[PDB]
Amino acid sequence: SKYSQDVLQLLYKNKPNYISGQSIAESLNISRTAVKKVIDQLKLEGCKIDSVNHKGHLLQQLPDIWYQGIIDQYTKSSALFDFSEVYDSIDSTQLAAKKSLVGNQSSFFILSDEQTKGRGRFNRHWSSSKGQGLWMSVVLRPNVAFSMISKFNLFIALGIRDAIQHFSQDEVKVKWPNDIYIDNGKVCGFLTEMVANNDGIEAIICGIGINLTQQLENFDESIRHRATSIQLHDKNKLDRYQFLERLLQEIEKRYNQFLTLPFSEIREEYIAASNIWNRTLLFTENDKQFKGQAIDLDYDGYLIVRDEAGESHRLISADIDF
Amino acid sequence: SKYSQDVLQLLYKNKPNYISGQSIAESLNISRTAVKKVIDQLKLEGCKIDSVNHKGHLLQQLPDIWYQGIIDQYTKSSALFDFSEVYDSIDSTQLAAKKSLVGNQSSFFILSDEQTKGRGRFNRHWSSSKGQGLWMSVVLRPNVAFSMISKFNLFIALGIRDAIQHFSQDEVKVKWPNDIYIDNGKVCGFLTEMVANNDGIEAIICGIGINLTQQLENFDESIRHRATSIQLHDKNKLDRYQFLERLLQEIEKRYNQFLTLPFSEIREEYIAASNIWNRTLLFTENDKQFKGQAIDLDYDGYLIVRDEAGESHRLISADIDF
Ligand SMILES: Nc1ncnc2c1ncn2[C@@H]1O[C@H](COP(=O)(O)OC(=O)CCCC[C@@H]2SC[C@@H]3NC(=O)N[C@@H]32)[C@@H](O)[C@H]1O
Ligand SMILES: Nc1ncnc2c1ncn2[C@@H]1O[C@H](COP(=O)(O)OC(=O)CCCC[C@@H]2SC[C@@H]3NC(=O)N[C@@H]32)[C@@H](O)[C@H]1O
Repeated sequence: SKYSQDVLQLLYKNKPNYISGQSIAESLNISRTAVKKVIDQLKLEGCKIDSVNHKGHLLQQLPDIWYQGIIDQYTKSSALFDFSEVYDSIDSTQLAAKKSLVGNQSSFFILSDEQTKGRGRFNRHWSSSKGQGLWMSVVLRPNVAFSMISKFNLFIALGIRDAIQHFSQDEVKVKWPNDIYIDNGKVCGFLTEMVANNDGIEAIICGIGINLTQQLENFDESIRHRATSIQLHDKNKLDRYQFLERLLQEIEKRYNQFLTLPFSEIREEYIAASNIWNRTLLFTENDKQFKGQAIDLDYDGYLIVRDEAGESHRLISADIDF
Repeated sequence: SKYSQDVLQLLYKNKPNYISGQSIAESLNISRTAVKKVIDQLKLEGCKIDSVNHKGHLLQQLPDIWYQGIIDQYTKSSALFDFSEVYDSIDSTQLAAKKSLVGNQSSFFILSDEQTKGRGRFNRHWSSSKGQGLWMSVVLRPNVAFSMISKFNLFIALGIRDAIQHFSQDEVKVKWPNDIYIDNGKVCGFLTEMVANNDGIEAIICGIGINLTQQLENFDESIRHRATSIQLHDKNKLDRYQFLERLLQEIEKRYNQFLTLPFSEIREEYIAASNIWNRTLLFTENDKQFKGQAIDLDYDGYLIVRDEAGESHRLISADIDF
């Protein structure tokens, strides 16, 4: 219905209290039976709504679906984001964000339940199943030189890792520059992009894909031995709204640090959060492949690497395989 | 008409020969009187078309209007550009290009007769009068690191300056990093932007605005003492199609050099093409202003400056006033 999101937003706003169907009807200026039909439909999609005679309706639990009405409350109370766009299915939130940022200076995020053309680094396929992960692009407006893109990427990683760690009983680690792991399984990839010129960044677009509720059978093919979801490491049901709220909080925290601190302030905590040390790594550089060991992360965020031939490299980015 | 661009493209294709109305009618599968009406309308907009009984029509001259039908011939025979978009009026070709490049790897350009929201560096107003200049954005796909943006900007300047110089009896000079001058008048501003991440450039967007046919009375306000058009320096009528063709050629030439040569190969020719030397310059850095002298352009394209206090600076970009 036209009014399903409005009814949902009133339910959400009123937690922990019940609201009457009559009160929702007066807010939206619709009949009481139209309100009943909307609530019957929301319950059908998987909202747990407790309805008690003479008292009204309490939203108790939301399904694994993004609702614009609820996300609207997340943005209303945000000091970072002006708005959000929520979709059931789209080609890519990253493409959507790149189009939406043009001609304005808004900060915003895009969420979609599904992507049909999700891409990672190097334009690799990113699997984005309906109702099973968080597929998001975040647009921000830092007043910084374009070379700061690498620094951003280091701060945001810790914010993502912290959010995931809150829901996982297992050790969550960063794999520089762009992956989050739990044990031997990738739970998240994120991709930082920019629109920039010589005078500065016009926008940062951070694409973030986090596996939330896949069982291993849901991972399909042979990323399976290499992939994991938060639910596989959580004894409790993972609630996507609880998670999103925690994630938005850590992103804002880490984004304020990016704006105000040198990377050297964060560098030790980043080292201790990393799973790249004391192991042989496979680097790919265009058509070249070589093995090496990561020996340090310098004060400017460059990986210091000693290859199998004994030669040192100082790398702003790489693609690393375990 | 639906067919005006098609008729125009056939006329253009057939130069220097006349084509009959009957032959245009058979190509487009329309009546002979529909062809006559299209030609009558094109003549009304300012096309000079010579019509002779029994023989047909020759396009002799186009007006100061961009026609998609003609621009289509420029792209068909291009080794650089896959397509173009031509508009009579748009907010900005730069905004249009930023939207159009998303989700593809095409190389292309956008032209508009007018812009209602033309912007330069720092989001300054760029005046874009209907029928008086070339207002263009070019999208290219160099396979390079994001830090190469500054180098691109140095090569393209010489290509623009060369094209303008061909139509001007006066000395055309580059004002680093982003302006082209004839004497004391700015004839052109260009703006290089990119979409990039740590793995490379996804697109370069070069916004190029060249004043073609303004009289001084057309410049309005008090940019007048500081602004000029190519026509004010040309004894001949300036033909925008001739100019565009020359400009596209020099851009491709200079873009191939960017891909294959170090800036040190071009550096002396850039110095000799510049009007910034042996004069006091005003620099603006955020809220700071200072005077200085440009003393050299280094091998990486950095301006070397000695300020009024005697201190040296090495600058990748600046905003300079005379
Ligand atoms: N759902 C998944 N979970 C764990 N691994 C996956 C996966 N789908 C694909 N993979 C594997 O991990 C690699 C991903 O490549 P990279 O390391 O280049 O690239 C990345 O790690 C980052 C992906 C960013 C995805 C988000 S989803 C929201 C936004 N919209 C987009 O379209 N993109 C962003 C693949 O080559 C696969 O082996
Ligand atoms: N038509 C004009 N001719 C000469 N000067 C002008 C002018 N309009 C404005 N100006 C002056 O020059 C300055 C322009 O600022 P900058 O130096 O920051 O910035 C530039 O020099 C570059 C402009 C790029 C314009 C093109 S037109 C096609 C494409 N689409 C766009 O929207 N933009 C690009 C202004 O502050 C004015 O003083």
